[PDB]
Amino acid sequence: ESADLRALAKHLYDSYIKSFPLTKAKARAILTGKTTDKSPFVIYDMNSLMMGEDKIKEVAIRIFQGCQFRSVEAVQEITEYAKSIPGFVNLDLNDQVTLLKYGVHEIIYTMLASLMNKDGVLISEGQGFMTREFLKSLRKPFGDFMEPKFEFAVKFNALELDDSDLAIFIAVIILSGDRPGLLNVKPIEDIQDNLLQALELQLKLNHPESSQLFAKLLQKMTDLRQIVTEHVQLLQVIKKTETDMSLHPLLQEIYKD
Ligand SMILES: CCCCC/C=C\C=C\[C@@H](O)CCCCCCCC(=O)O
Ligand SMILES: CCCCC/C=C\C=C\[C@@H](O)CCCCCCCC(=O)O
Repeated sequence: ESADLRALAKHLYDSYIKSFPLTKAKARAILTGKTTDKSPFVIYDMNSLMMGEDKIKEVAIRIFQGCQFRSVEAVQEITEYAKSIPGFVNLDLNDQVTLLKYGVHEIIYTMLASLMNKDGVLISEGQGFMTREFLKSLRKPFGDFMEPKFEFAVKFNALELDDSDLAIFIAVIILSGDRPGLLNVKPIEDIQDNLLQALELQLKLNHPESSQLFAKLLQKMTDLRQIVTEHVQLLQVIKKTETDMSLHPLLQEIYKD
C-alpha cells in the first residue's frame, strides 16, 4: 500500500524538521536572497574573519576546531533523528552503534551540501558565509580540507532535492546492512527495504519529471563513501603535523574503525 509508504515519508520528514535546526529550505532562503532579515555576514579573508567574530592561535587551527564542534553537534542531531526511524531502537544495541559510527559522516556531507553553493558555505546556523576561496587559501594541510566537499555539493545540489526527500535518503544511509561488523544484518535489511520503497515513491511523486532520480540518488552514495575515505586520510596527516592540537573524543571514537 502506497498509503503506508506516504505515512512513513511524512513521519520521517516530521522527525527531520524536529531534529535538524537548519533545513535546506532555510539555507536556500538565506543563500538566494529571500532576505533582508536573514542576510549573513561574509568571511572572505582575515580582516573580515576578525570582523566576523564580532557579530557572529593561527586562523587555520581556530577554524578547524570550530568545525570539530559543529561536527560533534551534527552527530548528536543525527543520533536523535536515527531513534525516530521505525525499528532502529529495537535492533541489537551493538548494531545501533555500528550503524551510527559509519553513517554519521556520510549524512554530514549529504546535509552539508544544503549549506553550500559554488562560492562558499553557510556557518554558525546561517549567520555567516565563508567563501570557498578563503578556505582554499588556508595553510597546508587545511587548504584541501573542504574542496572535495564543495565538488560533491555542486553536483549533488543539481539533483534539486528538498528536505522531504533528504529525510528519507538519510534514513536509507543509516540502515545499511553492509556495514563492517554488523551482528544481525537481516533485521536491518528489512528496514532499509521499507525505507527504499518510501524513497522511491516520494521521488516519483515529488519529482515526476525527473527520470531515474531514485537511481541517480543511490549512486551518490558512492561519492559519499569516497569523501569519507579521503577525509580520513587527511585527518591522519593533521594528527601528525599538529601534535599540539586535539581531536574531539567522540570524533576519535567514530574514526577508530
Ligand atoms: C563552523 C560551522 C558552523 C555551522 C553551523 C551551521 C549550521 C548548523 C545547523 C545545525 O544546528 C542544524 C542544521 C541541521 C544539520 C544539517 C546542516 C548541514 C551539516 O552541517 O551537515
Ligand atoms: C578547516 C575548514 C573548516 C570549514 C568549515 C566550514 C563549514 C563546515 C560545516 C560543518 O557543519 C561540516 C564540516 C565537517 C568537516 C569535517 C569536520 C571534522 C570531522 O567531523 O571529521
